Amino acid sequence: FDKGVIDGITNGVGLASFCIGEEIKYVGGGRISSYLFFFLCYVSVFLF
Amino acid sequence: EPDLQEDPIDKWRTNGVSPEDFVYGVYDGHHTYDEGQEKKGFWEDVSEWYQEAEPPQGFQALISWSFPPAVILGMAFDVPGEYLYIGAAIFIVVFCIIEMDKPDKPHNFEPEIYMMERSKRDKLIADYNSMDIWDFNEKYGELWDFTVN
Amino acid sequence: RRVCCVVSGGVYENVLFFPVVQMLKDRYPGVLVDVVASARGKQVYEMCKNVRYANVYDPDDEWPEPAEYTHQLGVMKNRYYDMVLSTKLAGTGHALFLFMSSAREKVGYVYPNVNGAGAGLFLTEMFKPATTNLADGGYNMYQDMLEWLGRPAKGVPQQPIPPLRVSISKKLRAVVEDKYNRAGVEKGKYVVIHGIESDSVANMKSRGDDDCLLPLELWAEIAKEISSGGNGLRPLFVMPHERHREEIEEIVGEETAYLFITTPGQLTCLINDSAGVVATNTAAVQLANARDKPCVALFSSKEKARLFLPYVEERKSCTVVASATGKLAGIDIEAVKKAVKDL
Amino acid sequence: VTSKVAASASATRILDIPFYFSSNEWHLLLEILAILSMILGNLLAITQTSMKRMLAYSSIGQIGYVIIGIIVGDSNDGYASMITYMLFYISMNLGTFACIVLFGLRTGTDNIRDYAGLYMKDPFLALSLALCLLSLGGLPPLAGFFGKLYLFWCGWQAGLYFLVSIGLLTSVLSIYYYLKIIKLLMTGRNQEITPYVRNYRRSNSIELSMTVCVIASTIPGISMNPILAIAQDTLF
Amino acid sequence: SYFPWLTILVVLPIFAGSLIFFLPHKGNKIVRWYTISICLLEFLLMTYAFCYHFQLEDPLIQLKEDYKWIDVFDFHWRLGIDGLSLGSILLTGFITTLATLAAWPITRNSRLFYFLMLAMYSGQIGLFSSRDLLLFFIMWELELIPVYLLLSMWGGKRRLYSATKFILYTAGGSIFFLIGVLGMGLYGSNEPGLDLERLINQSYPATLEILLYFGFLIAYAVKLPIIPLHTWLPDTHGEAHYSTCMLLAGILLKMGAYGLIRINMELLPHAHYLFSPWLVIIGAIQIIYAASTSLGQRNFKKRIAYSSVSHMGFIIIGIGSITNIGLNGAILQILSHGFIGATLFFLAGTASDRMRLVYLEELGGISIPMPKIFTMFSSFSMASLALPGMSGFVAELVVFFGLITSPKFLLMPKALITFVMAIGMILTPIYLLSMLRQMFYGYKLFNVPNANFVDSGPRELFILICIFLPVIGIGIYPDFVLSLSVDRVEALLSNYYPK
Amino acid sequence: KIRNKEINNGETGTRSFVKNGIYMADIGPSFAAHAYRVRSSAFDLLALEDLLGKEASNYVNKYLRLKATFIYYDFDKLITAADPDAKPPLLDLANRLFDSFEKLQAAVTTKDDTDIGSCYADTKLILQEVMTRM
Repeated sequence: FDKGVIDGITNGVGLASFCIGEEIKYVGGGRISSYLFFFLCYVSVFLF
Repeated sequence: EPDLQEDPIDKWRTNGVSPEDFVYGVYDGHHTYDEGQEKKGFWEDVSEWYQEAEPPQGFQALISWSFPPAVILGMAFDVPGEYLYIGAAIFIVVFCIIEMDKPDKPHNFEPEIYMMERSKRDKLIADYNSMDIWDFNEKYGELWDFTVN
Repeated sequence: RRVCCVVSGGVYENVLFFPVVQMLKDRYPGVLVDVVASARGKQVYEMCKNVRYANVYDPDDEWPEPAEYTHQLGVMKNRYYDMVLSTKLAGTGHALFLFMSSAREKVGYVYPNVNGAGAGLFLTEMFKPATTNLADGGYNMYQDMLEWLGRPAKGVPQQPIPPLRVSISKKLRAVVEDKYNRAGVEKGKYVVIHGIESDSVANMKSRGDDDCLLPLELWAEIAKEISSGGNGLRPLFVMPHERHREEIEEIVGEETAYLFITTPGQLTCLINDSAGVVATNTAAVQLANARDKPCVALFSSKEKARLFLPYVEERKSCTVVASATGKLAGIDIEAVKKAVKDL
Repeated sequence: VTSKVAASASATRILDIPFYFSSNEWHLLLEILAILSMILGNLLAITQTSMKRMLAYSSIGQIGYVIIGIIVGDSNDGYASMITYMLFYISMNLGTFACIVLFGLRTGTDNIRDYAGLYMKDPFLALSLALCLLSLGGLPPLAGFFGKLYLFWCGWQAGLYFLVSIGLLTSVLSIYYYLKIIKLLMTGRNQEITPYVRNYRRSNSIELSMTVCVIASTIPGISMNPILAIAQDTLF
Repeated sequence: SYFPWLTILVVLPIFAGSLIFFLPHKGNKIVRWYTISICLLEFLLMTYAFCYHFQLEDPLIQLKEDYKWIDVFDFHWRLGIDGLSLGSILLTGFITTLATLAAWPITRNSRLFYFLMLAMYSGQIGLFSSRDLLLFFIMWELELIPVYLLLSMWGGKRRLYSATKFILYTAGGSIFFLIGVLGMGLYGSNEPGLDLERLINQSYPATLEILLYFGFLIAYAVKLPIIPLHTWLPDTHGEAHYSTCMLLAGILLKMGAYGLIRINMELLPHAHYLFSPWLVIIGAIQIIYAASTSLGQRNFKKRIAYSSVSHMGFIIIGIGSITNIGLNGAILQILSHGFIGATLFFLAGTASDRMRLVYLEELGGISIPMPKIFTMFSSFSMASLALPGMSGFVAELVVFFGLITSPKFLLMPKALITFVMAIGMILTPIYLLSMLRQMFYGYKLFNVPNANFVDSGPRELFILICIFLPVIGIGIYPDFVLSLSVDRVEALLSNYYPK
Repeated sequence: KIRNKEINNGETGTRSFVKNGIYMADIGPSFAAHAYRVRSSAFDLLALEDLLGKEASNYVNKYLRLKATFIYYDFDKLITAADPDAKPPLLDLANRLFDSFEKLQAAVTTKDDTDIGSCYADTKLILQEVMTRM
């Protein structure tokens, strides 16, 4: 309950970033049509 | 590099890393029922043990031995503190400029330069200790240039 | 370009990984290829000419504490590999461990249906079933995905690189081999026997039931006519890869002159200094068949097509005897000794 | 450098002069950008292996955050802080770009894994790159620290709280890759350094630019008194 | 007097170490002497400033001075020594000089290394002598890079993970500190605000006292290990070179206590008086938790790290339980631990590097080849056992006396907490002697070959003796470190309002 | 954070040398457990000017305060628990003592040599009499 709990937490706070970065880094990825699509979605939703 | 492997895991709290006290291959033969009487006196033993450092050699000894009997007497026939803290001040400087002006030895330098082909001698002794700023032998760029004869 | 292999398992399922490493160093020339394996497996990489330096992280436990986890990732990532090709049949949890290593091309094996079939989206070239039975077929997917897949590189670049071609450093070849040999009888004219008992000899990770050991009575019956005749006249090397100081006192292959040694997976040199070898399906088979080293393999039956593909190694030198009953501990030991007496 | 400078010069004027009334409806809007700009521009920056792309993420994807971090919180008591931070950022960015151009030309690679051992071959360039990188990190004695500081101290002094905390947190986060490349500089494991820094004939213009741009990344952070006294006279 | 001492005492090390750079002379030799001479000069100037330019009889600030630095957010060179600071300043000078000496046979770089040592020296003294809150923060974070470099260049097998965890963790912890800075800096900045002396009269409103208190307490619990915030210590201690670790676990930890004493108990009383009992409870449970997890470790470096963790509960319990002696016994405790922990890490790092075995199970009988290490190790183990005579006893005793005679308690927890605290004396030897017995006692193989096995030479032995003698000198007559008359004004504010 | 229940020792501007924040254990209301601690505390301030009478009397004003606060509080707790008759003269005694203490503290705060002893003579003469009227 020291290595398995609080060490687990103090690593998962620095480990979840290592996963989230590469996870959100592998959406889109080129294909300029996708760039423009994701650029239009935000413009459209921001109109609210 | 072979590094043979390991074996039937030992007690986590192995009482004392030792041979278990069955084959303790002598009781009282390892620590007590052992001594005789040989030699060597006292004083020729002391003044043969303070010299396995060559701790100072010359003047660097006089300023190091006559200092404590001048900074223990100082706390008597009292003299102002300013005098006492420039005395110790000028010591730490004089003793330093004599140390750093002593010759150099092979163990002083880098590891990658410690292990030469025993040409380290004429690369360091009488080669380093005979110049001031020459850097003709500036081989601290390690890729094994070795730039010497 | 840098490459990292994450091969899993012990020795017998790791010694067969040399073809993949050679195919890597052949397809992409001048590539630094490192490897991470288990403690018992890393011992094999002390005889090779391709890998830069090995490591040890994964016996692939369940818990392993989340500081030895990060630091492992913290040493894979901070050297910037390019294609971290893997084994150990990643599902959906072990795939993340490859994925967080920010390389370019993640290729590995996956579970067909069991253990959360999964295989994830964040991978590339996931393939065939898990338990990895056959030998020298082995990673059979890998010796096809790394073959001419891309470009004007010639037609499939030397399909399955020559079989195991392990090398021996002359330092280890001389000093330790000599010291252990001459501890007891030694002429470089003896015969190695490997399968004895069961602690961690090679265990092959795949044979399952047979080849783990023989009852040491068949070994005595074989050995009594091995040195019989001026053929070797040296060989009594029961070669126990065990705690055999727990076994040497019971060598009913009478302890008169039956020698014995303790070894890590370094015994390749000891094979190379023998005059042959006779063993069951184990690392000794592949090691002896790698060099010329005329071997005699005795496993259960018909598993040859799984564990021994090069039936003719050099001159059909390495010969195999099966067991009609199927269980290894029953064989025409008479015909076995007949075959052995020639070498 | 100049695209960001010109865009941030046009934005404040195009949003403050003709948009008196809509403050409460764009002050929020820009905030939604900033809170994202200093997050998505950092996470990815961790996973990078190329130098130019990592610089794109960190020095632009993020650092275009705390500049804005006062445009929302501005009663004309903050614009001085934007001017000062821009003056710091120009130098602390051109230094590292000069170092990168020089090393890339001298070797022929961009990926991070080739900067190993560069401290031993040529220590001056490694030092003048580490200085600018640490400054970008925002460490006390350097300039980026005082930049971010005076950007927060005027911006916490304007009420809004859930933007300064995120800024400090993402700065702490940004420390990571800076220290990563720094660690990759200082090393001596001869059998690790690739045969790129190994053949580096070490050695005008680029040297001059790099050396006069890097000391401006250490001195003004401590000499910001006249810069501050100058930047307060802005009414636009 | 107006001849500035503290300014010199802060700008001497880093300046006179900046000359190591741009000095092509040798590989390793001359730099060692050029650094030890500067260290000795600095220590002598420190003791000269303390002896004939200090009073011990007035609770104001001494040797103060200030200037104008940035002037926009009022932040000056304000600098001044006081009662609480003096002990830690002297201890820092002493132990850092001796650490720089212990770092003698380093030839890997030996030019960046000694310069970084001097930088850490100057930063520690700058913090311990600060008088302006923002300048206190600057000195706090100035050392963060040198320590990271010392970790990542020299020390341990897995240096990298430890170093990066340490730097990220400390930098993150300092965020709440900067939050508190921004909080109480803008609170009426026309009234000086950023002059740590003129903040004694600040009357903040409710629900803001608590936020600033917590913003400082989180950063302190980060620096000074408190139970839920201690996970970083074993990695950044079990992987650091003993030269670094001496000053690291002997000074850098105590900054988290000095700051908590100086800016929390002196500035935010009604934010600290309504939060003392939970501090006491946390320290009481820490004293036993750290030891109960120390006994479990298996490499003696981490065991020593946890033993250092444990003694940081006495400091906590002394900060709470608001008395003169409870606060005062804490200072004696930080001194008597900056001695013992530093020396124990030096001994651990010196025994190792001779045996190259880290796991406490394979350590044979090292008493046969090297006696003197065994002696000086058992002695300091006894010291860490709170054994009487040595200075590890009187500190804990005064801590007990401060808790017992506390006014903010009525006999219900004043006894149960004392009980749970005294369990530490039953618990600590169980894990100290368990190491002393596995690693030293017993007869290993016939380790007769006098190679890779040599008793401590003159330098290490003198270091051990010169750190040991103060322990005895303080534990026999502990009024060399009770030269504190600020507590008679430090605990003057709190002592009557409600509750 | 502690009050007095017989306000006659407080002279004009009711205060004294006292240093609040000193823990005095409960002894019970009785004219036997206060006339005893008052004695065994007033015994110390006799032994005060034995060694620390001269030789840098900068701790004397750090111990007189302490071992006189005990007297100041216990003497009130005592003078409460007494019959009406013995209260006037005991109070008169109290007045002369707790004024000589203020005088001694104010004189020693000046770091003198002979004034300290000359003043201590009077508090000794009176304080040797306190150990008898009990």
